[PDB]
Amino acid sequence: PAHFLYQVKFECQFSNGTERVRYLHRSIYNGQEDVRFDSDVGEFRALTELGRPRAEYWNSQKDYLEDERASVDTYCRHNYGVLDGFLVHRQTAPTVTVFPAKNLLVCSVNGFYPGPIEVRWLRDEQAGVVSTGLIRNGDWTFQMLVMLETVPRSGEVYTCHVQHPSSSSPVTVEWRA
Amino acid sequence: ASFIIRSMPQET
Amino acid sequence: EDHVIIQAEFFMEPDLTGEFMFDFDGDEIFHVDMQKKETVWRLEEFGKFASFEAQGALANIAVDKANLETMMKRSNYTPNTNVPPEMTVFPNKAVELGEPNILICFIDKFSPPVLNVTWLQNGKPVTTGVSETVFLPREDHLFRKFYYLPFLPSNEDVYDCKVEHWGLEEPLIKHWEF
Repeated sequence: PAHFLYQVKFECQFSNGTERVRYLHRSIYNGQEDVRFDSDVGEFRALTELGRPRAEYWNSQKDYLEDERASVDTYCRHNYGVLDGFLVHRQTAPTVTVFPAKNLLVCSVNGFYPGPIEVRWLRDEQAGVVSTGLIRNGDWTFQMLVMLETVPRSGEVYTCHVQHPSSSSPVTVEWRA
Repeated sequence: ASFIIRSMPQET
Repeated sequence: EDHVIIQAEFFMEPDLTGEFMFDFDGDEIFHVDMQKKETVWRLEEFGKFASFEAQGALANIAVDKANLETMMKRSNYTPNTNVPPEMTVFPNKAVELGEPNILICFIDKFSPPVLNVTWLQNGKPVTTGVSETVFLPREDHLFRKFYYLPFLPSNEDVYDCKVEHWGLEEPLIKHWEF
């Protein structure tokens, strides 16, 4: 029953290419951040008591401190270089299909990457529209169930419209009533 | 095309 | 901010398990297998575009372990607080009868990183092409893990995802059908 857990997490935050690079080293014991080096601070900070000695000791290690100070280049900028080559600009277009639920229609965007998307309904509106939100499938794909209540008005058209940066041209799918 | 790792040191 | 690259390691006692993985904008890049001591790309394709000598991560993990022993002694063997997970069972593609699909069981916001997950077909335990991600890291330091049942839509056919986390009184179980 008595489990004991320790997490090291080295974080690189990138904004506007690599002109905004934040390094974060965090030491986390039983789910509580104890000591953290942050590039924007330039030194270890003891978050809880348990840190003091290590942060004290690590800032005193003049050689390691320069390693940590420099990581935004040798570690972040480098690893982002390698990613830029396949991961960073990975696009995968969705597979958009409509149907009734369980009237209430369900636009089902599936297999799309990256997450950012613009799904909308039309009667050739805003009210009646319910989304799941963005859903990680864990295989580098998202889905989203954007559903819309509707009185089955005779010969009316519902279009579900999906503009994603996968293909410039928007995918659109129709359903007649 | 190589990913590079940061390493922690120890505590006495 | 625009993009994130998390290198997440953990070690846990006394189960003596390691994980060393790299994350990007929330999805796993690769991880190192402790047993096979080999890099394991989330998608096979990533092996083509990069590499990583696994011996570095096993070095790090073995340094994570020592640091665990230290913090325990220092902390007076105060255990980790078990935070139990939330769960979601949902199809990978849209459902169309007779057409192969995947059933995702996603387990979120738990600690520590141990799970007994059992996939079930009409009440009968089932394991055929079953896969799972590693324990994925979160900003609150809790975890998430993805389980996948390759399956065939059927109408008359119910699937259950059961999890025996010991942050739960009784198993957490979510059903799904057509």
